[PDB]
Amino acid sequence: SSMEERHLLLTLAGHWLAQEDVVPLDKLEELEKQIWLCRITQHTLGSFDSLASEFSFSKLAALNTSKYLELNSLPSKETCENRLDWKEQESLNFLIGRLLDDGCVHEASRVCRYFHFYNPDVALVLHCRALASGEASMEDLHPEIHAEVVTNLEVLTSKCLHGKNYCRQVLCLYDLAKELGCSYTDVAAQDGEAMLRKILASQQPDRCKRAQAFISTQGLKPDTVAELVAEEVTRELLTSSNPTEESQTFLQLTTLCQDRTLVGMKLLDKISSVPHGELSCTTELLILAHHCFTLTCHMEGIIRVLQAAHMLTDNHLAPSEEYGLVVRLLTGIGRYNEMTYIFDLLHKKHYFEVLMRKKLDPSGTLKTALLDYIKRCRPGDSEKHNMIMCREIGENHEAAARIQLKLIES
Amino acid sequence: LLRRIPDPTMCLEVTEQSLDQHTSLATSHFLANYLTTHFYGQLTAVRHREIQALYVGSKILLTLPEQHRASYSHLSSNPLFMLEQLLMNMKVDWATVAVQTLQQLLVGQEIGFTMDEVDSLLSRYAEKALDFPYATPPARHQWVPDETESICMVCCREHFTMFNRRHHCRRCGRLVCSSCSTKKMARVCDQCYVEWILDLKEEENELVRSEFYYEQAPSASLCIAILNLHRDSIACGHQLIEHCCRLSKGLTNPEVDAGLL
Repeated sequence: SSMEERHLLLTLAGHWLAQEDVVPLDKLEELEKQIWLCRITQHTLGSFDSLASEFSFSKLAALNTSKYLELNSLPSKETCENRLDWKEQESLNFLIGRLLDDGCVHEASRVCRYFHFYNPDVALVLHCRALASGEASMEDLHPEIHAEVVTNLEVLTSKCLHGKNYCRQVLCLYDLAKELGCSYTDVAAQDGEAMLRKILASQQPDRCKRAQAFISTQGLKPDTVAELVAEEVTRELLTSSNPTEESQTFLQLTTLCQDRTLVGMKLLDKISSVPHGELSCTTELLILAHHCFTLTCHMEGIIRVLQAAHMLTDNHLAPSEEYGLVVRLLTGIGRYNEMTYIFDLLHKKHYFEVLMRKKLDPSGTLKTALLDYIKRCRPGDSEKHNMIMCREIGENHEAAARIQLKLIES
Repeated sequence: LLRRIPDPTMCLEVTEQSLDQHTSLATSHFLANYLTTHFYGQLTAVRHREIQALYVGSKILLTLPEQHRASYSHLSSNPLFMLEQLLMNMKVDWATVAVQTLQQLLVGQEIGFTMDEVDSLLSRYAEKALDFPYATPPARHQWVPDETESICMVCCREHFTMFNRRHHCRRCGRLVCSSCSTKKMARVCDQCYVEWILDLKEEENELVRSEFYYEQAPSASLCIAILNLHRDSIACGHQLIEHCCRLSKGLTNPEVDAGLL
């Protein structure tokens, strides 16, 4: 714990030191160097750290200066000073792996300037951090770094054995800049959620795959993604404010999600955002709820969905009298096995013979359900039966004939 | 105050009598090592085991999210009950860390909570988990039978089905539709008329273990997640097949959605 206690006190020092008005940044530079060295020594020899972070200034603001990412911010490859030990630099690269996973661009460069370690991984890292703006000529880069926006995003993109997420975000920014048409600085200032939402409104033909790729690239948070998706769906529906053709336009949006259940939750929540008189778009909106919840089968979710469907039928559709929209919804019931709320209504709504509409059974299930309804819901009117089991009719006629035959024999 | 003990017996007696009096988080976290300081073997009893019972239970409760830490002190010193409670809130993902911690921390931890007890816990959990429904508040017998009212006892519109399910009301005991009885407090509606909260005591513990019906109907996902935790893999698969066979016969019944079934 001597190394651990040393780290604790070392981190404690900056906690007060920051409170000072004029921070002797250079004086604490040795402190940060010592803190990192203590971390490395602990690794080599390999709540406390909780409180340490609780007062840690590893992310000290002015410590993360932009000039820490200057043109030669790292020592060159030939500037690989032989001050390291056998496994010290190895554990240093080990932690630096989490660092590149951590992604603190300024902090890593500050450590390197302090530690004077020539990880060529960091060399390409410093190459790319400013190559995001392409601020230096390609020939002007280092002898190992001197050797078409994506030319930089893929010249040695895979060469990053670790920290590939850096090049991933690099290409993400490259594509974003090429698309929107703004400089590196203007793009880099917009919020991640805002930029994603801006992508959401995009209706370019092939921008869907690139945008989804960039959404993977940002890697911010799933729930925000789901919120953005629900907002985009609502916006597209409001704009829209064949029937089998737009199903793909609908679904491919939900495809952007990671696991569809959270998207279903978000869509169900956004369904309450229906506008005043929003009926036609909201019909498809409600329709999407089943197409989402069914493929994963969250029974309670589907239960609330069925409640929502009955509510749409009664609160709105019953006053709306939209016969065609209701018919399409009933077709899209999915659990049309459980459509008792309008089952007798269709017959009462003069749909009984209208149930014989052609081209409405692409899979043939509508006519089968019509036969089921003729068997159960409305038995007796064989005319609608012919319009829509002939074995059931044969059995009934045979029973009537047998009854007539037995009446005489009685 | 500790050093000012009157007699040597008094120091040990106070140290022992203290812990059991509804301790506090830091209170335990200190008094434990405090009794450790100079007692060693002075009263082994079940005392050493009890000390261990938090000696790792702290680390157990010490793997969750910051906001999640708050309710973790509700039972942070009954580790056996703690794992089950962790299972209770449907909070699967949090379990995996606890399982790894227990396995890495079993290291001779003579605390009774041997991993076999853990396997029993998990098995019982899963059995409950994939389990498929297949003037005064009324009593259990006074609850209306599920097959008594084909339509809802209140809504009277949706028939009893796997998807079209219902619940038992808390006011008159009728089979009132949750849609018709969406409130929580003759046959009157709930409006007309929830994770585990564990404790040190076993009475309400039994009440909840007999009550905490995971309202989410039987969605294999939860079952697979829960099962993937214990170690009896072949036995796990046998349990899976057995539960499958248990499910099988229900199909011919007419109150289920056969397709999704």
